[PDB]
Amino acid sequence: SLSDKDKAAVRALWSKIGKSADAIGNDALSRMIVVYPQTKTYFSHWPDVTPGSPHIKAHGKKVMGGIALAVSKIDDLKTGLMELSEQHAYKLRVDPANFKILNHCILVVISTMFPKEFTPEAHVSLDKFLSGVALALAERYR
Amino acid sequence: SLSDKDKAAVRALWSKIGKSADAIGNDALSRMIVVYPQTKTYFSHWPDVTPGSPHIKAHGKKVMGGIALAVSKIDDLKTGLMELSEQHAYKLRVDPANFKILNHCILVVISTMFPKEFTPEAHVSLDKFLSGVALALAERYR
Amino acid sequence: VEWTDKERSIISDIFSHMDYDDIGPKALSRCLIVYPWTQRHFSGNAEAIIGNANVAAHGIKVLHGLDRGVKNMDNIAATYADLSTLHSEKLHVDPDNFKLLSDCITIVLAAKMGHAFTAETQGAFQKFLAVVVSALGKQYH
Amino acid sequence: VEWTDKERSIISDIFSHMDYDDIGPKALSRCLIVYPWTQRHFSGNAEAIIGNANVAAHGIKVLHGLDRGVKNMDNIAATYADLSTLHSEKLHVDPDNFKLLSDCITIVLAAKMGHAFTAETQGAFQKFLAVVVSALGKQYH
Ligand code: HEM
Ligand code: HEM
Ligand code: HEM
Ligand code: HEM
Repeated sequence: SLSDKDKAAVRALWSKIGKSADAIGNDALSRMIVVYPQTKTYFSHWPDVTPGSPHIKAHGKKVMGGIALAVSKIDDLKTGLMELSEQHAYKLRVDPANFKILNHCILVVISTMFPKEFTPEAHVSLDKFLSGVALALAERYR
Repeated sequence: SLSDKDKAAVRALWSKIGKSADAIGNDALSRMIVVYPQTKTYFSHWPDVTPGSPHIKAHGKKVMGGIALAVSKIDDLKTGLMELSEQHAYKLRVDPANFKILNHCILVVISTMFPKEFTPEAHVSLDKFLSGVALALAERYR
Repeated sequence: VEWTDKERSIISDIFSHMDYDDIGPKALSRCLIVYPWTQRHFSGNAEAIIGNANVAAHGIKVLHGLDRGVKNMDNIAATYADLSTLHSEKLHVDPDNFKLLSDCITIVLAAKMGHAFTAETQGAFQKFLAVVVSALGKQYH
Repeated sequence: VEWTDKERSIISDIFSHMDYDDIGPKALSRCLIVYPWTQRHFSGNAEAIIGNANVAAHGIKVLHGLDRGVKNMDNIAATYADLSTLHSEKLHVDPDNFKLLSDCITIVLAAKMGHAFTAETQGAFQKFLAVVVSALGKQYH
């Protein structure tokens, strides 16, 4: 569970990197598809699914907007992300094993973009937060 | 998260198998040590750590008593298992990766002992419950 | 893995006494109820799943599929190369699903074998499934 | 794994430009703060961990340890057999810890390389660490 210390660290980090949310998502989504090929299938309806793709870019904004929502709903991830959980479980049928994969790609991207801000202490709290986000997205699965 | 449906299923199953808690723990602990040898080290202070061992038997009662506690605290696993979390994290320094291993061994043992009661529907709710128990035991780790 | 003679004997014994027609459907329906996101593959309730002939057919195929692994325990990764490609390339089965299934196979076997499913038995059986799961999911090693 | 020439070149390039003395200690101290249960091994706060010479020494050893894998990419499991035994038998390191560490190595490298740590780069690097992690943790395959 997220402590007040964890919540404060995540809000402080997001305050610092939030401005680059769109770029973080485009990059995280690009990596996921390339490094974990089992994920490409969920985006095959897009004309182009490569790192350069305009579809990847547009959706990357939506993924980090969901992370921004998670930061605002940090006190109750289950309730805050319930609608996104329903969507991934029922409508998109995204296998839940992939949430932790995208989370790892987001950590990698934040590290490439904000080496100074992404200290080990920022990393531990953000990782506990992303685990909570994955568990919340998994809410409607079973 | 555990739904009212999940809570009711876990209480109904425990009502049925609880009488054999001691035997379930002795058996689950025995299997863990044998099938996942990295776990044996935590019990090396015991004179005998084999399936037949009297130490294994005594501790198996304590492990399933912790599971019985978890069933009584099902509405708030974090608060209910906080002291056991502290103990495993700080005093015993049990690597948290092992909680899911013992959980799997408990499912295996319940299946060998109560094939009739341990239906797929009892299994899904008990598995969500054991995942919650593992997450609660992990509370004090980081 | 370097199999011990005892492991080969255990695995051989388990498979020779298993009723595939019973165990197969049970393991797969159990998998579909415990990790319901796997249901997507067989839609092309619990009661419905358990009696679904399509689910049963593939559950039985899974067990016969494990048998070729049992036949050549030292050539498992090679043996499943094609089936691996089929499930990823053509079926889009998530590689995490093989481990979920498996645990369900082990649990259903444990229920059938009861106390005969000793720790040593569980260890040999799970080790064989692990090797198959690695080949199907195509793990890096 | 069957390495492509491009993968060999990527891994060779990364390792030739990495400063082990800087990356090693960072990766291990990061691992000790993010998964603090790993700290038990180096006690025989965050600020303290980051400057701890014992932590630094082993972090540097880890990177030199990866180098022998880089030297023979087709004999990795054999190469790490002994180190595997040491860490389990003598050090009681939980096998899950190798994967946690790693992710920390990858994250620290990503921070050093910045945008040069492209997706293709991350894929080759993570694939090489996965193979090493399997050999150290002694995974069934
Ligand atoms: C950090 C975890 C994730 C977050 C916060 C997230 C967030 C989002 C958001 C905000 C949307 C738009 C929802 C709407 O239309 O209202 C969405 C759609 C979608 N997500 Fe996720 N998602 C996550 C993980 C995943 C993963 C792991 C995959 C697949 C491997 C995935 C696949 C999809 C797909 C395919 C769509 C629909 C894309 C389209 O048709 O345009 N999501 N997600
Ligand atoms: C289902 C999860 C588990 C439960 C509910 C559980 C429960 C317990 C309980 C009730 C105790 C006695 C605590 C006390 O003295 O107040 C304890 C002690 C201990 N547990 Fe666990 N535990 C779990 C998992 C683990 C795992 C996974 C390991 C190691 C691989 C472990 C290792 C130990 C050891 C070594 C002791 C002390 C034994 C002794 O010195 O007698 N526990 N546990
Ligand atoms: C030990 C694991 C498995 C084995 C040995 C196995 C084996 C097989 C076999 C023998 C076939 C027929 C293949 C062919 O026509 O050439 C098949 C088909 C298929 N498999 Fe699996 N399978 C396994 C796991 C899974 C998992 C976990 C899923 C999905 C959750 C799955 C979904 C499918 C589907 C959709 C088909 C096509 C339908 C059918 O033939 O019944 N399989 N599998
Ligand atoms: C890629 C993974 C790793 C590699 C390549 C690696 C490499 C090494 C090497 C080269 C040594 C000296 C071995 C010898 O004296 O023969 C060593 C020692 C040791 N390792 Fe690791 N290691 C790794 C992961 C870990 C992990 C994750 C832990 C614990 C969390 C750990 C704990 C230890 C300890 C306690 C020592 C003895 C102290 C020391 O020599 O610094 N290692 N390791």
